[PDB]
Amino acid sequence: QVQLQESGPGLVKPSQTLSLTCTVSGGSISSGNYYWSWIRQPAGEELECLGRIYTTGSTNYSPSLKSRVTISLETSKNQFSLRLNSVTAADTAVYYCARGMDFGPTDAFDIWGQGTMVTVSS
Amino acid sequence: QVQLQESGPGLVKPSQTLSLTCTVSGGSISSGNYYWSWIRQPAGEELECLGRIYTTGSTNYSPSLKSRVTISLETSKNQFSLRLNSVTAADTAVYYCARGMDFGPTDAFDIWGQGTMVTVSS
Amino acid sequence: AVGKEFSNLERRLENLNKKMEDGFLDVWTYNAELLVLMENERTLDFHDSN
Amino acid sequence: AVGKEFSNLERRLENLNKKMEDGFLDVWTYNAELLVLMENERTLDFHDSN
Amino acid sequence: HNGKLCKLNGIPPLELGDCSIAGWLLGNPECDRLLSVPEWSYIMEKENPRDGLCYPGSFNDYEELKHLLSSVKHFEKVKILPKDRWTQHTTTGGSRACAVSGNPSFFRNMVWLTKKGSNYPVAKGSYNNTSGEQMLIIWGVHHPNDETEQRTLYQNVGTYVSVGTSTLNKRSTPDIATRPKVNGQGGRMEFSWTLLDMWDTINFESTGNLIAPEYGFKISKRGSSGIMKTEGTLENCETKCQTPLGAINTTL
Amino acid sequence: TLYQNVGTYVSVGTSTLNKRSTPDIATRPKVNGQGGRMEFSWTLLDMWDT
Amino acid sequence: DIQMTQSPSSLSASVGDRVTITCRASQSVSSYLNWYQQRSGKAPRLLIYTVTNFQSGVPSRFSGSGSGTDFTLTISSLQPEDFATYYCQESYTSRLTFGGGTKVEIK
Amino acid sequence: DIQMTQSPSSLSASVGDRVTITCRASQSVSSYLNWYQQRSGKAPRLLIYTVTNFQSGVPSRFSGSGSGTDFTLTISSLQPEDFATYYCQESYTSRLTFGGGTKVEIK
Ligand SMILES: *[C@@H]1O[C@H](CO[C@@H]2O[C@@H](C)[C@@H](O)[C@@H](O)[C@@H]2O)[C@@H](O[C@@H]2O[C@H](CO)[C@@H](O[C@@H]3O[C@H](CO)[C@@H](O)[C@H](O)[C@@H]3O)[C@H](O)[C@H]2NC(C)=O)[C@H](O)[C@H]1NC(C)=O
Ligand SMILES: *[C@@H]1O[C@H](CO[C@@H]2O[C@@H](C)[C@@H](O)[C@@H](O)[C@@H]2O)[C@@H](O[C@@H]2O[C@H](CO)[C@@H](O[C@@H]3O[C@H](CO)[C@@H](O)[C@H](O)[C@@H]3O)[C@H](O)[C@H]2NC(C)=O)[C@H](O)[C@H]1NC(C)=O
Ligand SMILES: *[C@@H]1O[C@H](CO)[C@@H](O[C@@H]2O[C@H](CO)[C@@H](O)[C@H](O)[C@H]2NC(C)=O)[C@H](O)[C@H]1NC(C)=O
Repeated sequence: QVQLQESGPGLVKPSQTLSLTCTVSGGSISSGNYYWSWIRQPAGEELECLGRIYTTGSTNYSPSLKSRVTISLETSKNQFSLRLNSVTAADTAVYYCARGMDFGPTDAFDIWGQGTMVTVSS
Repeated sequence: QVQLQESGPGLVKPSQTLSLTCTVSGGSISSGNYYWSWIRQPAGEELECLGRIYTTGSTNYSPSLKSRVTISLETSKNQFSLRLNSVTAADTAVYYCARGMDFGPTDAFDIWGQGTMVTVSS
Repeated sequence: AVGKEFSNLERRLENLNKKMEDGFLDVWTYNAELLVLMENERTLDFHDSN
Repeated sequence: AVGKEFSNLERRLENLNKKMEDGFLDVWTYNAELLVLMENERTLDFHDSN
Repeated sequence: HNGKLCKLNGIPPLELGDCSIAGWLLGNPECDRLLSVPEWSYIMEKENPRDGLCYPGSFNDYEELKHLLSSVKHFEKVKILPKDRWTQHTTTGGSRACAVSGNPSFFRNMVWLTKKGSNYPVAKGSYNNTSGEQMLIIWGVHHPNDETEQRTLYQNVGTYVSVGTSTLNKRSTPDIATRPKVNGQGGRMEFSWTLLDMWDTINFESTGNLIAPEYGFKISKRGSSGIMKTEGTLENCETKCQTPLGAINTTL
Repeated sequence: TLYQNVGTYVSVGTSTLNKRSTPDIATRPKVNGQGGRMEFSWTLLDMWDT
Repeated sequence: DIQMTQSPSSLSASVGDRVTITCRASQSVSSYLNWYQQRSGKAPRLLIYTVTNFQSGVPSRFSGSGSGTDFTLTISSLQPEDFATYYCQESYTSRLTFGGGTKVEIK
Repeated sequence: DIQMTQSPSSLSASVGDRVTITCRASQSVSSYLNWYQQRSGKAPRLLIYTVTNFQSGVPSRFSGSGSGTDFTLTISSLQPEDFATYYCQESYTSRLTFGGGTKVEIK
């Protein structure tokens, strides 16, 4: 059984860089037809896709975030990470690590991590 | 399950011929990657290989015995036999029938019979 | 229709197709050139004897 | 490179390779012998007419 | 003709002597004098060679490989999967069929993977071909003639061997059955081969019965030639055309 | 995820065709983003055949 | 880009009641609509991965239906375990967006 | 030909004790060393068929280890069933010889 474990919580100041690392266990991040993503959930709001990285290294980022967010793949450690530049107060949210299934007919988030809270404030 | 059953015990005189027959049951002696051997155990001593016969008819005999010992294969009866010429008192021992596994990486005596005691004396 | 499609595990067969093409090509090239040369000598001799 | 390796289940193919070789061989042998004979007659006639 | 076997256009033949192509590439214990691998323009092989497969078996698409190799003016033997990487498997097996000086041995360029401890963890490995040129990879499957043999060597019975690349998709299972003994063995090894292109990855997976390569061969010349069957040896001479009876140096 | 069953097969036939195959589930290099492969086969169905 | 609508925003129900949640696409997404069950304080869990196809471990009471633009998630008999916010997601497009989320409340 | 050495010639132990038996080859035999358990009055039984690989029916407490010239047979926890003479055999050579035999005695 594959598990996704996010790095711990914290507080950053505006204009700082948010940095969260997801450790994947139970298999290799380069193994199957999968992609990894980070999903954000401001308390009380809808789940938002921040972006995705494919097992092959290809990436896609959401329009409101793409000028600020980078997602990368580290095969040697089975890790993924989220880097969000120029953070603001509006980016306070729970950040989840998720494993999507890239099967032609089926596209869904199968495995979710627990979610790490990140607060951005003065 | 394959079993090896030796012929009964006895006493022979010096310069006589020792003759033991092993009946193989549970499969054919010409069937797999196996060889048969006779192992001797003088009471209180180490197990000694007397010689081997392969399922294909090839034979190998130990240096101290080869001028005296013959091992043969009888397919029609599923039997093997040990013939030791010119016996002496020193040949008193338990004689075991054994089935060795001739698998490339594995070479061991898998099935043992019960052992037949042969005494050589005046 | 000259030229056949072969897979990468058919090289020993592709090579025979190649050999027929090269084989017939040498036969026709050699014969065509000697036919022309033989005929041209016969042609000129024909005209001179006429 | 003349001569190809075929398995024992490819005899119907080995036989085609054989046929091209025998086929081209008869073509070249027949043509080579007639080329020599035709040229030798032309050669001797050439010298006598000269 | 000359009566001599010569170098063709300045490049010598591969001289296998008493070995077959499979013997040479697999590493028959008796073909260790062929490791000189000089650049070659044709292959010289004794007809009906002796030093072929020491362990009885077959080789798939063997004729196609024999054809391929005549073009390979030169190989570099590359250690793709060091045998000490399979830390959970026994990599020290062999057979009396391939024995040297009375002791069991095996093909020198391959690893017979068997069970360690009480099991056979799925054996996996791969190579990304960063060698700079296309490689020839040979591997095979062992077919026991008994259930006892299958369990004794591999633990698992319903096993398979799976190999693939961006173009190759091959899976096979062992055939356990009674067969006549050849060279003392009722078992058979089946070998297969592929060409891994540059920057492509070959992936091996097995639950048993896998003979994994330790080495592959880098093919860097890409010409065209054949195999000459003859009992002679190479002389220090050169030709333009070579026959099995000796070289021809003519303009006719 | 896609087919529910694992020990699956595909079987196709006609009065002359008798073909059965099973999927090969294994790790493969990704091509065009996918580690999966599709294998296609073809036949000719004659008139009035099923 | 395709806009999602999901309703009711909330609905209460008793244990044993039939519960239906409606998800609508502004444009057809074929069969590429999945569903999730989020419990407060926890990451969302996948229930349905394509319309009608449920994930292993998901109770048989969860049955998806629909096509193109109009989809439904039906809980045949609501359990104490189902008081969750349900979300639908359209994976047809490059932006894998989620609907508003429907809260099932205890009556 | 390769000469075998095995030691201790005997060793006593209590039930539940860890027991190790050492077998040494005068020349490397690779992994081709097997082990047998002989009970007095009975034919030897195979325990280990290659180093570390045990025979079906052999308790998991019997664990082989080692390589080349130095091998060990370990009984993780000695049972009343194990008071036997243990032998090692080198099958690398044409003469399939046995070691001296180690007697496990009751303490
Ligand atoms: C197998 O290996 C190749 C080559 O990898 C490279 O060379 C080896 C000899 C080692 O030194 C490696 O450490 C080294 O990375 C891998 O292909 C390479 O992938 C990288 C991306 O990770 C490519 O870089 C990009 O290339 C594009 C142009 O196409 C640029 O626009 C980008 O800015 C960036 O430079 C690199 O070009 C590519 N090289 C080749 C020859 O294809 C390959 O991925 C690897 N296979 C596996 C399964 O890992
Ligand atoms: C596949 O279809 C063929 C043809 O069926 C006919 O034509 C289609 C276009 C449709 O309009 C069908 O509704 C129509 O039946 C089937 O073959 C036909 O089978 C019938 C018997 O059921 C034959 O009729 C008989 O023919 C003999 C001569 O051979 C006469 O002596 C009899 O009195 C009677 O007329 C008919 O000739 C035959 N047609 C052809 C072209 O073979 C076929 O059975 C069907 N396959 C399956 C599996 O159902
Ligand atoms: C092929 O044969 C020809 C003719 O014998 C060789 O060319 C010449 O041979 C004569 C002797 O008959 C020498 O004196 C000349 O010096 C040779 N010519 C040259 C340019 O060296 C030719 O060398 C032979 N080729 C091979 C590869 O053996």
